Amino acid sequence: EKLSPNPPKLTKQMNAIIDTVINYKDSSGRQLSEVFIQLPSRKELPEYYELIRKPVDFKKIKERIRNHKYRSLGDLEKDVMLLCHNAQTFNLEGSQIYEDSIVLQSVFKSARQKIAKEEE
Amino acid sequence: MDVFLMIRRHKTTIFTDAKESSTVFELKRIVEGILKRPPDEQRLYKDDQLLDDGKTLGECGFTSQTARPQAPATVGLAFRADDTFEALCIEPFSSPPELPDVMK
Amino acid sequence: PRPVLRSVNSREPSQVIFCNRSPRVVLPVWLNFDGEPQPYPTLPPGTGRRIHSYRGHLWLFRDAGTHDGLLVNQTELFVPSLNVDGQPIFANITLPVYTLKERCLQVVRSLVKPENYRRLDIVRSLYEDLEDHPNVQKDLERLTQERIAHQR
Amino acid sequence: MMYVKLISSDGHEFIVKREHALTSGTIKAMLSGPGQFAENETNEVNFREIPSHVLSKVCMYFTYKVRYTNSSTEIPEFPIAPEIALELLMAANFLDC
Ligand SMILES: Cc1ncsc1-c1ccc(CNC(=O)[C@@H]2C[C@@H](O)CN2C(=O)[C@@H](NC(=O)C2(F)CC2)C(C)(C)C)c(OCCOCCOCCN2CCN(c3cc(-c4ccccc4O)nnc3N)CC2)c1
Repeated sequence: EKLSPNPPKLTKQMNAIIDTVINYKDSSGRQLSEVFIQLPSRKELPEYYELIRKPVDFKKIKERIRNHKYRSLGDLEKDVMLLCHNAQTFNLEGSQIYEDSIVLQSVFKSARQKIAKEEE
Repeated sequence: MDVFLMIRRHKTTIFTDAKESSTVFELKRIVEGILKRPPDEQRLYKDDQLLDDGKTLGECGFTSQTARPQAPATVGLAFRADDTFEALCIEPFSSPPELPDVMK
Repeated sequence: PRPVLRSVNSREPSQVIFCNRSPRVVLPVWLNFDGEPQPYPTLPPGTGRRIHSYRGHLWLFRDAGTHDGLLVNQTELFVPSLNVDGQPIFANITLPVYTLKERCLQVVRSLVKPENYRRLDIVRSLYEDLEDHPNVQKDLERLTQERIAHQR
Repeated sequence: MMYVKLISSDGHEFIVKREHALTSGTIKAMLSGPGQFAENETNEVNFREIPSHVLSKVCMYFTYKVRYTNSSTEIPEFPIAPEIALELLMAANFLDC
């Protein structure tokens, strides 16, 4: 009987955290998540799929919140960190994508911590 | 810095360059080597303003911004032949036709 | 990874400064791993940007509006040199000295719609010249054939 | 320097450095050719189909080309007014410059 949806509170927390990450703008007003919403296709960037074993984007993450694939905030965190580490591994230190994904990890941890400080 | 000029008299145009710091007299020495008239037989002008020998081209108003390779400044030229002083006369160039309809 | 003119998938970061010292809006063009041209964000006249690229990555620069060829460090192609002790590599984009013929064709093309070229009162051979618009593909071919012939 | 004289259809005479005129392939070919008496080069060219407003503009191009070719000084645009564009295009085509 595991068709069971997550409690509305858990879905509300997951979506609040992911919205903060997605809506985040730097001091110059640039939305750091733009490039990370949708992965390049296998035909657009095959080198990405040759290197990255578990590709993920914010579209597949939002999809995984809706279809209750994450059963805890820790499951959500694991995938956001996977997205960011994939971006870092492919693009390497020095690239803007690498730098943007570092900030997004930090924005995720602050949002996750805000939810923690609101329950207890 | 370099200044780019057109020295004009009647239907003759000399294309030359000189430094902004160089004098009107040194420009007359350049015209001398080309047209074989010494500086004392030459009068140089900026529009209708006679140019003084001791002045630099920059002091006359010829700068890198107003006297460019692609858009040189005009220096008017009149010759003095002993007691004779010709009037400054520069013949205008021809005119392009009216701009075609397909270019408006 | 097939043509002579292409980027190498080096995976070696290289910081570059793109500086537009031309009166044109500049289109930076990256040649991918298959030698296919990729448009990058444009640079307004007088603007510079510190960008991230990689060793062995090939660039060319064009007028964004007309695709007229531009120079980078006095040449047609840019591949960053060795990034020594963190120092960025400078890419100075400027106008070439176009021939008077090419410059005239540029001005006429900017004033006349292509459907009106043949209404102009000029020698017939000049209609094909106006129609032979600048294109990065023909330039890649010329630059490829230059390198291939040079390999003797 | 050595100078040459270029004469427009309407009789205007343009005196330019020989090196600057050599920018034109057509002029280069005309000057290289034998001259009068014992001279092996030419120093005067007559253009029966190029008027003075166009020829003056061509000479400005020669100055621009020699000044900016292989330079590290930032290169400005060579400006061409819409009204002279077609005649200038025809002159550049004929002159091979
Ligand atoms: C501001 C400005 N003004 C004037 S020019 C200019 C400017 C200049 C540079 C950049 C960014 N830099 C680059 O794209 C450099 C240049 C060249 O060397 C190639 N390259 C690369 O990174 C390549 N990388 C590699 O070779 C490696 F990474 C393997 C080593 C690719 C193969 C193209 C990715 C810029 O960037 C802003 C504009 O974007 C340019 C257009 O690119 C669009 C296509 N691209 C976007 C990024 N994308 C990626 C998505 C994800 C991703 C997406 C979703 C989820 C997780 C993710 O990891 N991860 N990595 C990507 N590279 C792939 C498709 C703007």
